[PDB]
Amino acid sequence: QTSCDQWATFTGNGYTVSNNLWGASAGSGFGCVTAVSLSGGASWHADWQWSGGQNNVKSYQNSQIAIPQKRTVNSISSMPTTASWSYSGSNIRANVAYDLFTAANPNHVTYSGDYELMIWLGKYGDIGPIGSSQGTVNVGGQSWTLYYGYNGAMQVYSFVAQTNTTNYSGDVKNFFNYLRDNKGYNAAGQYVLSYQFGTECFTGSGTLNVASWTASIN
Ligand SMILES: *[C@@H]1O[C@H](CO)[C@@H](O)[C@H](O)[C@H]1NC(C)=O
Repeated sequence: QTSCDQWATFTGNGYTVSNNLWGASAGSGFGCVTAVSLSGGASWHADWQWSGGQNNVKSYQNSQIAIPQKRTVNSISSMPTTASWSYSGSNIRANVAYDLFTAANPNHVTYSGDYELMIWLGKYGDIGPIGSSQGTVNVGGQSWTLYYGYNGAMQVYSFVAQTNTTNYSGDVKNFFNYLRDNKGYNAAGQYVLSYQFGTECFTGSGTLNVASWTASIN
């Protein structure tokens, strides 16, 4: 269904579609989300317009999966996902990104973590991820610009596609592994707290169509 309410949510079959206009107060405009299907994955689209607050995120419209039992990264065998999306509109300053928190305590709050992992399939405008570039890295047979920095106590690793990746098939475990193997990341001791995919919107007019998004933790 459709709603333009700041905190609108639609749930079903382990999947949840959320408007999540958490920063709306930082700007002027609106955000509407439509959950088209929640069967065999999530199918949804977000329509929005924002002005003002140039460098502040207005929303993170997204789809995510439930994680009833938290497990360590190393204990998980695979975190497969697929995303099929397109973006249209004008003056778009926004991304298309996976977001995941991990923490050493499985019972940690799920709205923050010790680490934040982001995978930016899309990047529109001059927006930039947290921290600074670490250079190019190969993950899952695709090249990414890896960023690292702190956002408070939390360390954020953002893998940014070098071209907008509108049809994606991947395994988030490959990203945790890269961090494990090259950046001293404690996959042994970190629990996956969240698993979300959406669009951080700053300013402009945009329509994100997510034809399909799937995700699981096995
Ligand atoms: C995504 O596409 C937009 C609009 O064509 C472009 O300006 C931006 O450079 C692209 N980003 C990436 C990561 O290729």
